[PDB]
This record gives sequence, C-alpha cells and structure tokens, in this order.
Amino acid sequence: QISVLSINQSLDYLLEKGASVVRFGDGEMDLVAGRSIVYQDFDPELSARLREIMSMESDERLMVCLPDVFTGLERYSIDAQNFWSLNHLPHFLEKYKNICRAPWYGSTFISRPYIDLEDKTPSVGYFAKLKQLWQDKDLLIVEGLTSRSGVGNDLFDGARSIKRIICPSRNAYSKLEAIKQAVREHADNRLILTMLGPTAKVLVYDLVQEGYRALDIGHIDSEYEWFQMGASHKVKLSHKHTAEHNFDQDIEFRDDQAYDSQIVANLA
Amino acid sequence: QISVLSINQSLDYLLEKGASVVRFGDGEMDLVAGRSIVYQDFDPELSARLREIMSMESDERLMVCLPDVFTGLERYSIDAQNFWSLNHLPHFLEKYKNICRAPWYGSTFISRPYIDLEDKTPSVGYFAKLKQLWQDKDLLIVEGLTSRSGVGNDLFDGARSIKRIICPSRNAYSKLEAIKQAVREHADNRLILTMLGPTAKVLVYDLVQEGYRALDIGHIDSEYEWFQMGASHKVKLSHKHTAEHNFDQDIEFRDDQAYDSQIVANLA
Ligand SMILES: O=c1ccn([C@@H]2O[C@H](COP(=O)(O)OP(=O)(O)O)[C@@H](O)[C@H]2O)c(=O)[nH]1
Ligand SMILES: O=c1ccn([C@@H]2O[C@H](COP(=O)(O)OP(=O)(O)O)[C@@H](O)[C@H]2O)c(=O)[nH]1
Repeated sequence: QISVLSINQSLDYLLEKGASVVRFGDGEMDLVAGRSIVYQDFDPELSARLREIMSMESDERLMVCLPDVFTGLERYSIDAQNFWSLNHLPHFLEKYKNICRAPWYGSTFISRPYIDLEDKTPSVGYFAKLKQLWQDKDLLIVEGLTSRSGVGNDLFDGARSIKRIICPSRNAYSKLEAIKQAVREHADNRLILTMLGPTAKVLVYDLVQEGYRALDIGHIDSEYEWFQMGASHKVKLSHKHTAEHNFDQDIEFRDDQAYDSQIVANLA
Repeated sequence: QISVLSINQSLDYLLEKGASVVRFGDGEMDLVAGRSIVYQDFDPELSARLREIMSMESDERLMVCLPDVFTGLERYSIDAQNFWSLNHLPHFLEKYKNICRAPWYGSTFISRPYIDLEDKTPSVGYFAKLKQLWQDKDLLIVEGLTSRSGVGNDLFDGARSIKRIICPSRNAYSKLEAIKQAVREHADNRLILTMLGPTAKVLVYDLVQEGYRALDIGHIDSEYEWFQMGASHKVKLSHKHTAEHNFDQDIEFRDDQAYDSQIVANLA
C-alpha cells in the first residue's frame, strides 16, 4: 500500500531537486529483522540506524528509496518475481507496512536498472540519466576494496575528476567513524558517491546532516557491466566484485593505474 | 493507423542505436501541401523531397519522426490540443495516412519537450537524455543566423567542443548545396546537430547517405530557455530567435565571444 516511484520518476526527482539519495533493499530489511547478510554481520547499532532512516520522509534534501515491489511485479524477471512474491514479502511485508509510513519513497532499483527488468529496452535511458548526475562533476567515490566501480568500463568517464575512499569489502560499519573522517578530509566540494552496502545508508544520512550531497548508488557497476555485455544472467566477473556474488571468492584485480591514482585513503 | 513513439522511447532509440534523426512537424506538412511557411517559402523541389523522406521507414541508421498527435492529445496543453485537433488534423489527416505508411515513427516532439506539455514533471529527464547525446562530443552545429542555440544558457556546456556553420535564418533551402559543402569541409569526425527548419530535414537525409551522423533537433533551444525560466507561456526572447515567433522581428544580438569564436563558416 506503500507508494514507490518508478526509476524514471526517481531519477527525474534527483535531476530536478539535486537531492541526496539513500536506498533500502532486501538486505537492509534482513538486518532490520535481526539477520546478517553476506557482506555485513548483524550489528544492533547498525540495524537501529537503518530502522530509523527507513521511517523518514523524502524531500528536496534527501530522497529515501524502497524496492518497487508492492505492485506490478510483472515488470521483473521470473526469478526476481519469485524472490519478492514468494520469499521476501511473505516474511517482511508487515515490517515494511509498519515502519515505512511516509507519503512516498524513491525506487531502490535506480541502482538496479537492467538485469532483473523483464523488458530491457528502457535501460539505456536509465543509465543515461544516471550519468547526468555526475557529468562534469568532481567526484568522491566511497566504496569497498573489491567494488572497483567504473574500473574497466566508461561509467564515470564523463566526470570531471575522481577521488576514492577505499573501505572494507565487508563489515564496513565497524569503521564508519573512520570513513566519515576520511570523507571530511577529502570531499572539498565534490559530489560523493557511495557503494558500501548497509554502511552506505548511514553514511549518506550522516553526511547530509553535515551539508554534503551524497548518492547511494550501490551495485550500479555490476548492472552496467551486464548491460554492456547484453547479459541474460548475473554472470560473475573475475576481476572485481559482482552483484549477488557477495562472498567475493575468486577475484584477482587487473592492474589499473588510473584507479590506483584516484585513491586518497584506504581503510580496507 | 500511424504508430508514433513517445519522447522517452524515441530518445532511448537514439541512445541505443546511435541513429541519425529527422523530424517532421506541421510546417513541413504545410509545405508538402504546397504552402509557404514563415521562415521557408514554397519551393517545389523541397516539398517533393520532404514528402519523399516522410514516406520512409525508420532503422538503426536513421529515425524518421512525426508529431505524436494521432492519439492521446490529453497529454498536451489545451492550446496545442485545439491546434492539432481543430486545425492541423482536420486539414491534413488524410495526407498523413497517404504518405506515412511505415511500421513506426519516432516523435517529432523530442525537440519540443516542455512548453506544450500538460504535465511538465518529466521534462527534466527529457533534457537529460538529450544532453547525453552530445556529452563529451565534438559538435558541428548547423543553424540559422538568429538561432544562436545554446547562447546564454548551458545547453551544450557538456560538449567537448563546438564549431558552427551559420546559414540563412529563413529560406535556407536555396543554399543547401553550399551548406553541405561547408559541412564536408569542417565536419571531420564531429557529431552534426542541425536547427534549420525544413532544410534541416533534407540536410540530415543527404548527409546520412554520405555516411555522417546528424540529428535534426530544431527548436530545442527555445524549449530549454522556457524550461529554465519555468515559463507557462511561449514568452518571446529579445536577443535571439524564439520558436513560434518565426518572423524574427525585434531581435538584437547579445555579444557572445564564445559563439563568435565557434563560427567556422557563415552563409547567412
Ligand atoms: O561492507 C560493505 C558492504 C558492501 N560493500 C559494497 O557495496 C556495494 C553494494 O551496495 P548495495 O547493497 O547498497 O547495492 P544494491 O544491490 O542495493 O544496489 C558493492 O559494491 C559491495 O562491494 C562494501 O564495499 N562493503
Ligand atoms: O531557413 C531557415 C528555417 C528555419 N531556421 C531555424 O530552424 C529552427 C527550427 O527548426 P524546426 O522547424 O525543425 O523546429 P521544431 O519546431 O520542428 O523543433 C529555428 O532555430 C529557426 O531559426 C533557420 O535557421 N533557417
């Protein structure tokens, strides 16, 4: 009964208002139910902070997103439909309805705009509007050791410049205050992008309170790689993190000197 | 009946396929009916050429566009509804059905994404996808003397570089071969954008046959100015051409040194 914007309306709101964004997906609900996820062990301080931010209302300073799953599941792949309609919502729908009482939310799938869409025709337009958020911007990327967002592809080639804060690939929440301090030291006037699972959501909220603009964009790199491959399955990549292969086994980095030169702090 | 894509679907096609685009609006149908328009006098070679291009089918090399008016006019302002439904289509509907027999067409309103829309919420996203077509590209802009596309706004600030071929502000068709000659001399590998009324349509078509990529984007600058000012009416601008003020009275150019430096040929 919760009202969730489409991807097109969510991205347009970010383009219109310049708002920050924080997204909550199935893994955040897992932790709010007291259950660990693969790259974040359960932590009560984390779950309470996630439990708090989910209940917040959206405005021109910060848009809060939920999975666009409370209606029209025919939009998604048969595997995605089976997950939401037969696994997640049976468990947690009454939790969503209890906690999430804002008038409206953005779509958490602005990060996930390809592989699980039944019709992939509009994906090109989603990635185009995403790229417009950072076109000609100086960027601060806050991501984990294996994320390597944009490494090996042209996702961020339209940005003016990139600096990166490298965080733990898992259980990053225990270093949250150290990460925040690194962001303060290096952010200047840059747009902050974060790819950091549950920790990213607390990070964005906290940095918004300090007057930064930050976008939680999660697994955008994996979805972009699949989009460029024309993939039909969540094919695992060998040289960086892959969405829904969250244990990070069988990864060996390729030498990227541009990436290495963008690192300004390493907390992994 | 004729099947016309939405603006969202048309822009996504150009992003996906990299196709060139030609759009036909009410002024071209005016000429195909043997009538002069304000900035283009009747010429039998032009009108026959426009009718010929209108009848062509769209593909990954070239998308042919028509006004998205044969259905769902509730999408537009009442002024636009009255024009198409009581003025244009009463005269020319049987001509459209006779000439336009392709399976599908793009939307000519990819150039017109704001002032005549009833709901202006998605316009921000339309301009974002348009900007992505030329982001980080070297551009060759082919336009009339009063067009001054991008002058005084940030429409093309995301482009890598701009050269301009300046043409007659009206009756440009009489200089078509000289304009084409200028394009061959200065285009190199640049993306060609044209804002040149009915001559733009023949130009793009002819340039496609020679293996260039060209986008007929017409009155995009006026719609962007209205969008940025949040206008609710087609307010006339005093320092350049304004769409639907086509006689070009009462125009005094602002001195723009970037514009001046971008001109590489002048045929006005
Ligand atoms: O402690 C953590 C948790 C996650 N991640 C990264 O967070 C990203 C995914 O974030 P999120 O779960 O928000 O993605 P979504 O699937 O929601 O789009 C991936 O690049 C992971 O490597 C990380 O670096 N450290
Ligand atoms: O001989 C001409 C005819 C038109 N134009 C320009 O063509 C543009 C509009 O093109 P079009 O009619 O294709 O616009 P649309 O309304 O279809 O988007 C305006 O900038 C006009 O100044 C021009 O420079 N020379």
